[PDB]
Amino acid sequence: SGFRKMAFPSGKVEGCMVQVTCGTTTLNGLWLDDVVYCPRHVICTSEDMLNPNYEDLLIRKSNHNFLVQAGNVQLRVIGHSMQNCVLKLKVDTANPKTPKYKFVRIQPGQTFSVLACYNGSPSGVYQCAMRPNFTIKGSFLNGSCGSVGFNIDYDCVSFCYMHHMELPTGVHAGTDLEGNFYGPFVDRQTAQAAGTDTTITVNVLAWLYAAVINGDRWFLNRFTTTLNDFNLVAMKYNYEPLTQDHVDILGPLSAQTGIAVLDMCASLKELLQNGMNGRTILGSALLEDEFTPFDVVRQCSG
Amino acid sequence: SGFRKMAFPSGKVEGCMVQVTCGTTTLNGLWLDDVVYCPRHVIPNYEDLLIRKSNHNFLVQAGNVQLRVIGHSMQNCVLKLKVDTANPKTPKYKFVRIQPGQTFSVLACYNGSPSGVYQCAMRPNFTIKGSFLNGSCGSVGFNIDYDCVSFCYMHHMELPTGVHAGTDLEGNFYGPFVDRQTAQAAGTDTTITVNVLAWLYAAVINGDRWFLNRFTTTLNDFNLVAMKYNYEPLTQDHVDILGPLSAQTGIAVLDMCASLKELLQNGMNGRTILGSALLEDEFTPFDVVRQCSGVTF
Ligand SMILES: CO[C@@]1(C(=O)Nc2cncc3cc(F)ccc23)CCOc2ccc(Cl)cc21
Ligand SMILES: [Cl-]
Repeated sequence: SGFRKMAFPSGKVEGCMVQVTCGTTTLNGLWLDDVVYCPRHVICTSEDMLNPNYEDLLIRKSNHNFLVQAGNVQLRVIGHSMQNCVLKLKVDTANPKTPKYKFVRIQPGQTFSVLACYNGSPSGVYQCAMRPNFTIKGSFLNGSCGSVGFNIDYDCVSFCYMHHMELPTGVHAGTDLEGNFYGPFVDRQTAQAAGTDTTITVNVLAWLYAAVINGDRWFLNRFTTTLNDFNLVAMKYNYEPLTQDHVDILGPLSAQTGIAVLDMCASLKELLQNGMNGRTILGSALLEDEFTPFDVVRQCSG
Repeated sequence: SGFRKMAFPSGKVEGCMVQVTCGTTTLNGLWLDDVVYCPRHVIPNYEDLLIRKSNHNFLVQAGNVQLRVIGHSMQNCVLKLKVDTANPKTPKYKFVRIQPGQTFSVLACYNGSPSGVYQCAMRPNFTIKGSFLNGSCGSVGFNIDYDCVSFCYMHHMELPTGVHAGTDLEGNFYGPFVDRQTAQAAGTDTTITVNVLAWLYAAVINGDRWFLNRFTTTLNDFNLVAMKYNYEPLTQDHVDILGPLSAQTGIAVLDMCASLKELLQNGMNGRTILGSALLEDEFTPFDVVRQCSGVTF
């Protein structure tokens, strides 16, 4: 029993964190085999950030301009190349602690763990979700750039995020491990704004099924809804549209509890209308949206 | 910016998790040097049950490798299995007993394999509001200080309300619990006041000030109010511990106490603090300073 926001064990990722220094800039790198991946803005100055020409800044650098530190050991850089917004530094030593891994690009609504690091040293781990506006509500201070997001399935680490910037509202923007940003963001100090955020409807529904699995049913009602009527009401509260894919994904949880997706949708419509009336759902007074249907099955069923 | 419930990196603890099997029971063990620590209920009269057992009755698995037991002894509610091999991944460590209100990270394991990590606080009623399923027994709680892992908790049982009970690594229970199937209940819980105040300072540091007011209070008047709302009494020690956060934000501890009194008496009025509609009490003053500054391990 119990329901917590759980992060994946960070050990396999800790053994990959290194410190990358270029001139006066120090940030984090991900050392996998003989390559160190880090944000390409490590080559920029604060002035360069307004309108950086990364190709022109990189052509003026040599291998020995990049200092890479793994623990108390200096790695030797033997090559460098750019792939979108990530810099790939070829090193002379393969990481002996390289886990089984893959680079995956996630969609909004998907969750992942973040290992927050400063000076190549991990300081903490927390669980996140890619918001519908492509930002993450993380906890990052200066020097956390290059910190990574991941999931672990079986013995395989799936890297899905690398931290690059903090937006004016306090939210965070970054790229996949191929250097493609999530969202309409650029690694430029431009007037960039997150976009109006919405609630991940499929995740709130999954969390409502997790409350029913843990023995809480006070929010259920005798009503149903069509998918269209549910979406007309959901949009009025800034909830993401629920698609037929979302209804399909909730099938296993519907079969386990005996509550049809559209009947759980009717309960969500009523919660939006009435509020909780001093009650909580799984220790929360807000409707939780950072647990996917897959996370609920993993934490509850085994 | 940002404020999340952050756990310590679990790597140093992952390299110590093993599976312990005795008869039909399978649970988790902590392998440090040549000893494996696990709940004694893996085997009531535990010295009479233990005296029957031989070393080969305990099956210990570290990954896909079997460790052979060469000795066994009991320390309170913890069984210590002497193994033939010292763990080469043993970190720098110490066993520490924590007080209610203090927080720690939990590496939840099943069959000697870690599945997740989360942060939690020792409640005033000595229970933990964790997330544990069957097979999680022997999972451990810890803090990391520099390069040193301080083990403070080992999971033993779930109570009928869904909360959890366990021991320190010397086998002494936190709370009035016993490792036996009997009618045991979690006592009436209270809110950790010093932690709520620390979380209010973390909100001010992150730019949330709507709850601040021009008023201050006395420690006595605040405690008369706090006792009415099932909040733990705030001591002079608590006020002292909140000194650095008070100096950083410019808000005196009894000034922040007056803001907490208004939130208890009037609610949030449709508003939130750090994305929450409830007053959060599972962040200590030290966690707030560590997260809003940047300490690494
Ligand atoms: C070079 O890093 C920038 C940045 O957003 N850094 C940060 C990243 N994470 C957390 C942060 C927390 C802070 F308190 C301060 C800065 C943070 C600084 C501002 O301009 C830019 C413009 C674009 C890009 Cl892709 C990066 C940056
Ligand atoms: Cl995805």
